[PDB]
Amino acid sequence: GQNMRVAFMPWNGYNFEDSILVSERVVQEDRFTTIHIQELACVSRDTKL
Amino acid sequence: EFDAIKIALASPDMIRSWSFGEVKKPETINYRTFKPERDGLFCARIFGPVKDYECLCGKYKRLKHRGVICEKCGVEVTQTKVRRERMGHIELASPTAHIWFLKSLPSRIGLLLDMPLRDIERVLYFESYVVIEGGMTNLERQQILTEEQYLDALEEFGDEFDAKMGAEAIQALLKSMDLEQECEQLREELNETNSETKRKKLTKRIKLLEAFVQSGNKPEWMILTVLPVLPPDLRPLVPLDGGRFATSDLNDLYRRVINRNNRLKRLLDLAAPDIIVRNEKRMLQEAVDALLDNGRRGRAITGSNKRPLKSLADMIKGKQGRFRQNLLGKRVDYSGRSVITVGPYLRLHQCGLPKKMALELFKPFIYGKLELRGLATTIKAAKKMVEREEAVVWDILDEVIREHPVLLNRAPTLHRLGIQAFEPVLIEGKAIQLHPLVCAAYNADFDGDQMAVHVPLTLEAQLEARALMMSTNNILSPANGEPIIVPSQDVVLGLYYMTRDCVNAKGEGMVLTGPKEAERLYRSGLASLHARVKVRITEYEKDANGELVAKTSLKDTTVGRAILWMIVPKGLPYSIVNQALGKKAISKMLNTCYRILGLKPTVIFADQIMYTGFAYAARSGASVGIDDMVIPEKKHEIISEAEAEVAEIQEQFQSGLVTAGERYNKVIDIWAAANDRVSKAMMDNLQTETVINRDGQEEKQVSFNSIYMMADSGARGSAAQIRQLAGMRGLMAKPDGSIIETPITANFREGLNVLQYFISTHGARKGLADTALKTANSGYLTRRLVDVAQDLVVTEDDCGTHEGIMMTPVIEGGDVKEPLRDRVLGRVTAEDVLKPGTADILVPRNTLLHEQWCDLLEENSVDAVKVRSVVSCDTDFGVCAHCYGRDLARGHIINKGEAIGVIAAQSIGEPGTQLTMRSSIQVKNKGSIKLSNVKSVVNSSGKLVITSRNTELKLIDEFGRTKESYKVPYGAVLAKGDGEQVAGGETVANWDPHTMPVITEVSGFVRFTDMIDGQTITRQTDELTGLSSLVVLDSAERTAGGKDLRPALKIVDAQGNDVLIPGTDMPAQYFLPGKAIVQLEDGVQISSGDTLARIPQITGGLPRVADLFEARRPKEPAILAEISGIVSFGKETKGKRRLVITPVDGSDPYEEMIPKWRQLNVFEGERVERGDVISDGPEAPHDILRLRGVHAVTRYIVNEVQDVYRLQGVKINDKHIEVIVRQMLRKATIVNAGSSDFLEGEQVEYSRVKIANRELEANGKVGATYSRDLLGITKASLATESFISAASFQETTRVLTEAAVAGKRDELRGLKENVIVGRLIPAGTGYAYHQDRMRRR
Amino acid sequence: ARVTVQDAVEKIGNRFDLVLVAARRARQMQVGGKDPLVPEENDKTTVIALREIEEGLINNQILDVRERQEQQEQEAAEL
Amino acid sequence: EIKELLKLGDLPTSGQIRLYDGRTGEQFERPVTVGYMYMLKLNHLVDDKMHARSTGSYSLVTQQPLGGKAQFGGQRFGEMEVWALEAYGAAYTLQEMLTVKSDDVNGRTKMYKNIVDGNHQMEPGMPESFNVLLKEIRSLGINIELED
Amino acid sequence: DIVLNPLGVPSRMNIGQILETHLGMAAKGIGDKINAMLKQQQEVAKLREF
DNA sequence: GTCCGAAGAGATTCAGAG
DNA sequence: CTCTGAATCTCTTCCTCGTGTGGTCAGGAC
RNA sequence: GCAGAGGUUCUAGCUACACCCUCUAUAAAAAACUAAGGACCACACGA
Ligand SMILES: [Mg+2]
Repeated sequence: GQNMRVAFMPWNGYNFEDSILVSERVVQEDRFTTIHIQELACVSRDTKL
Repeated sequence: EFDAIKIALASPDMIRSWSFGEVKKPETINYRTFKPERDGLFCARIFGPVKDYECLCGKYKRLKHRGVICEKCGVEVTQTKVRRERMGHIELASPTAHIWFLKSLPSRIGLLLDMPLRDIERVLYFESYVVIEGGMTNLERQQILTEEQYLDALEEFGDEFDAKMGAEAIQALLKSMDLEQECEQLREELNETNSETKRKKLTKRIKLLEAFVQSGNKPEWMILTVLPVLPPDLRPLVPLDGGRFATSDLNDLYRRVINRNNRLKRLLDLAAPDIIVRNEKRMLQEAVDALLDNGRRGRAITGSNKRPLKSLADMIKGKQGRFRQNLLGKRVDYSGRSVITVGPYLRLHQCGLPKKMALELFKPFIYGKLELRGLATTIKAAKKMVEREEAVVWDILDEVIREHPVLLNRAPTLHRLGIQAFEPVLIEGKAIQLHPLVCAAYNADFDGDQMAVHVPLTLEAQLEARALMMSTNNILSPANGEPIIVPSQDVVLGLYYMTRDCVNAKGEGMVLTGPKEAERLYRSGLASLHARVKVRITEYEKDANGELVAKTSLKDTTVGRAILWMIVPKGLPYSIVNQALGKKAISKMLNTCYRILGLKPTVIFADQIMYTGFAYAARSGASVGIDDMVIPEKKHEIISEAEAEVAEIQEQFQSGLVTAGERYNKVIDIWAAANDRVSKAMMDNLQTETVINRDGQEEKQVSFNSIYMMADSGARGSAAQIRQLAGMRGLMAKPDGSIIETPITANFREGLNVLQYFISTHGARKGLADTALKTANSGYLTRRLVDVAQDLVVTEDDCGTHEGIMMTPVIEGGDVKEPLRDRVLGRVTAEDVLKPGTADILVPRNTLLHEQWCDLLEENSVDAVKVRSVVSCDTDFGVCAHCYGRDLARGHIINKGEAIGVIAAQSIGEPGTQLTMRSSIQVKNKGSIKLSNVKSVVNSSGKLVITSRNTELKLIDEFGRTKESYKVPYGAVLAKGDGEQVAGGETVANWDPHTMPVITEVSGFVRFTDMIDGQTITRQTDELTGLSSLVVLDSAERTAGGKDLRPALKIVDAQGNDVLIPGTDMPAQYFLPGKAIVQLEDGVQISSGDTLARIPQITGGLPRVADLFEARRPKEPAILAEISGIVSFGKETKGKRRLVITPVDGSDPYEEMIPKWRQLNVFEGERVERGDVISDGPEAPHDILRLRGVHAVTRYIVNEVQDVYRLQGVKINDKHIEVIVRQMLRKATIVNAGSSDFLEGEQVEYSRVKIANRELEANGKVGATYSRDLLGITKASLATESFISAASFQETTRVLTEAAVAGKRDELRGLKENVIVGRLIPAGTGYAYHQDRMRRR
Repeated sequence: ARVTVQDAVEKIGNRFDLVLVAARRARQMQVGGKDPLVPEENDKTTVIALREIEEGLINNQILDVRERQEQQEQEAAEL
Repeated sequence: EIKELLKLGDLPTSGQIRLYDGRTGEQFERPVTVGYMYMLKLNHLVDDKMHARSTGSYSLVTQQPLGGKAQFGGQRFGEMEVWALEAYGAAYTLQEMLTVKSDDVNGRTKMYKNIVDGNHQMEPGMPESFNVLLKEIRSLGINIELED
Repeated sequence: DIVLNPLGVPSRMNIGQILETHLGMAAKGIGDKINAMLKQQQEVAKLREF
């Protein structure tokens, strides 16, 4: 993964039970963007006529 | 459309009636042409057409031609949906056996033909012949003979003797047998053959015969001669890739059956030799077996990928079968899923909802709104508009979700609080947002948890969701009166930080002009949040009939506490907020608001309390710094002391002074004491670490160390947890449980060594594996319980029965575990609950025990009320309202129509996750010494020794409340007499832990009558004093000489006569058991109450609850006597010892072969009572019920299961167990038919015989006598009159076969049955509909 | 909009009869031509039925009265 | 060692800073821990788990996704869900779920056409999965009849 | 950039993540200490000794 | 174009004792 | 000796959902 | 709009869940439009 500044305090319940509260700074600097490669197979079968 | 389900055996004529043709071609559809074969397992001609209103050929493609068979292709032009209803029959070349009857557990073919199942299999599978109409020859009609025997019998008689072979033979035997004549003859010999084993077997066979002749089905129909097929669409060819069209794992089974049948038909057409036709018919029978259930006999066939074929019984039984996967748990439309998160901005009746999935959910609603508003004209236009998600779609969606609740749902739902509803608010993102407070009920964890969301559609269903599902309507959990919407972990920490005090803070001692001024001060920073001040609050108490008083007064309080006074509605006192407000305090505050101001102010609370808790935990900055976890400087010194002590013990063992076990126990105890000292030092350093300046001198108070704040407040973390964090980790066990001699010295703040971490991992992995297996077994137990109590629905306002339960506070040796307050809260008094003074009806016999009444009971010295429990009810098909008291989830008595069975089974099974699965008598406090079932004997010394076995020492106070109780062992010496008032902290009794002393009732000389030296006794040497003490030899291990005579010790007077007990003519002879070390001689003067001899003297988790509710008799059960009288050893232990009971009034029929392997604490001369433990052990529930009544078995079972639950701290009210027990012993056993019609050995439903007796007593003809039979739930649910309910649960084959042969009929009247059939359930909003339906009928 | 149902159940105090009566009332107000006898505030038929109940105006016997009044008015124009 | 490394940098030894609030702009009392935890990012994203179905495919038993809810299939109102629903008394909601929302194809399409017209009626019908069970347990000689 | 929930530490006893947090803070302190004397140019001797 | 473990619970056998 | 009991074998059920990854499913001869 | 066919488009469109008009044996003045769809076992896991 990556590493970023972390502070342990209840911040208005958004991190209520176990939830993380990541800043918009993480998304803004493209910190955690992950490439996902999907595959779409397609075949050509011996159909009659 | 109907009201019942009929079951029978389809004769080989109604099979033809169903079947629209005979399948003759094993071929399915051709690979080349999709069109099915002429007469294959798929065939448009003898089934439905492939396409709607189109025949197989192109002759009648046009829909114009309707309902006309096409002449060109012989295929109808009906709609293709009919391909799911049409059937086809396989005309078997020879009859074949039905597996569901052959080699089955019910073994119907075995009872019916009165043959061994082995022999029936042998004849059917063609191993051996069976004879029919033997006649003159020695072979009867029921004999089984081998092939060589067949040749010999053919020699005996050429033709008159007949031995048909195979299934045809069984068919012929069934034909030759006549039910009615056989049934009455079997009744005749049942009346005479009194052998208990023969009685059981004959009752089984006669029950089968009677239920088979009275039901409209002949016995020939067991042997299926015409197999039907599934409709082709219910058994299709799915794919098109790879291997074009694969199979359904059933088409191949039917093809194999068809191929075997065709080959057998060809052989019969060619008259092949009898051996090869025998082989062909045998493998045809085997193929039919595989089709019926592939795996009931031998190697389950397989020709596709080396796995057993999914036979028809496979598709019905088990989880994967239709009953469970596809009927009770149908996947639903208008549903969605997403990992959930927390949103504080939401209210309590609200939940977040992604716009994407909300749009994907309410698409029909969006279409309807768009069509109404004119933004589109056709469903195509609306689909395009919503697929483009125009801005005109979003504001319409927010219009349609104005008041439309959605059912949020967690996947592993256990209690009914696991699926609530909310008004969804449209928000961005991909995650449903759940209110924090409603995560405690959901058990939501917000770590990637996914919750299903469901949308009610019909306005009745939306309204029902609003009235019942919505979270603001089910705040009170049905498990206990403790509210379930409780601030869980973060908001409570914030409140604790708010509502606290430090003796020095900015602006302390200021005087405030109201809580608003306190908020103004804090938000301006002038005064610290938890500074001490004096405010002017205005409490609003309600002393009138619903009106409030404006009581204004000053309160020495903290600014933070004053902040919360703007959050409470009027009707609460200030003392509810003037404290620290930890976790229990906040939960009690919510409960007090619910019980005072109602429900709406309580929801207002929940929401606002969450808001303030978050908003001030934010400003709290409740960090976790490592320096917030102070290491005790005392702890290192304590560790040095423990090391010195363990070194001393170890070096003592190095000299052999102590033993290995003694050294182990001593080191374990010293390390535990060191751990306790470390814990105490850690606390005494941590909970007061703040040493603050008190305007001058120095003062110390409760510390603000963030870890201690999060632990002490109850937010997150227990005292033991923080101890194992900061102080010692204590010790920890090996895999088995024996703990290590060397504990974990270090902790988690400082480093942890490698070996210590390995020892920790032992227990960590143990607990983790246990919790996974726990969730598995707990889910299974929850299903079992909810399927044994599914049909119990409250259906009457009152049963009108005085019978109840003598409910009392539980005292199992210790103090009170459940006081009478929370025990009978929310229940209904059974009889006239009086007060200590007699002739004073303190409580009427029909008044609900709510808060006021139970409070009045305590102050007026209550000890024993009677409550009309559900197990004491009498209404058939569900308990009454007053038999159940409050619903306990709402603030009133149960509504007539609730489904208390399901709610109770869930409330029992839900704490399964919280439930894990892997001396002297000294009095305590003030009170007297009273005993029941007591036989105290005053010895010559003046003390008290008791002969009674089940004598109970109870410490009743000066009022009558039994505060302490203690069991009294036999012969135990007591301090003071019965009823005597003792002091506190005093010892009152003790005994010899491994010695039951033979006490004396009248003093005098002793004579060793019937005591042969050497044989019956051994004058074994006294290796300490020399004077040999006699050891009474048991008749088993003794020699062959004295085995006839029994040991005895008879008292004699000055003349030598027989001294006897006053009242009983039998003399004062004290018989002896084996290994009885008697340290006396004959003629030794003893006292009245002196000792005479010396005789030497299991799971507590989820398996305990499973064993209880399964009614499993333990492997070592305590044996009790069903009749009161004198104990004796009748036979000379000839194989086993005997116990014969002789009551004075009644006769003395008794004989019990107690295994010669138990310490029978009861001697051989004592009048035991009906229901006394002659041996000792876990008392099985069956004999408990049959020897002490239903009101005793229910008390025992509820007490034990609650003890298992109270041990883990989970609170369950006893009604949720009493209803399970009522559904658990709803079966009776007839003891006398009387004027009714019930066989003796019959085991029929209790409600049925109760109704029969209640209708017979309307006349003078006597009814029937019964004994309620406690059945384990796993086969109490399987014994219900309804059959589909049992079929869904377990053993679908067994119950289906039993219903079929009996011709059983289902009169649904149940929750699961209606769920399967899909109509309204007769419990809830559909209860009125079902009561109207049963009113019309 | 509304949050709770206690003020509604308190007069229909079975908590199940409430569902049935408010459901049939919301039916007559949604598929029927009946207009809400309680003011509407951009609220769906369900909360409107609840509001009509809480105002002490719509109950089971009142619904039966309305049904038979409609029946009488229907059969009066058929004679 | 970690304390000395902290003190080498111009950082507090206690490891806690005084984080001023981002909104109120006021000091947080009880100074809070601040540091660089190495946070991962688990593969269990949400956009591959944000599922919802209005009405899509159906099976031989007329269950929507049957084997795999990945083919735009609805959630499974599982075995425990009907218990947790009938415990309340949601007969109408339960009847919805297991007859007209999932199984009764005639009733399902009728209620679809009903809902697209503002009306929210409902027709019980016979659960087609129950008809499948009926035909199966009737296809083995055990006669079953919806006798009235 | 991230605000964890403190109350997950005591119960879910993973106090290591706070040691990790403090050590990460010290590591970033070293990083920015050398960044300052590298952002504004300081000779190789001072940076090398630090 | 067409066709050949574990856990319990119950049903069922041995035995051993009258 | 035959029947209450000892054993013996055998059969059913074991959280409930998902994300998904795949693997699998009737020929040549007349 | 319920049993068929035709129409201006685009082979075919008769409510098939389905979209416009005509009549009961005859085919065109006319723009928005179209397809009813798919089973069983092993594995990585996740709450
Ligand atoms: Mg979780």
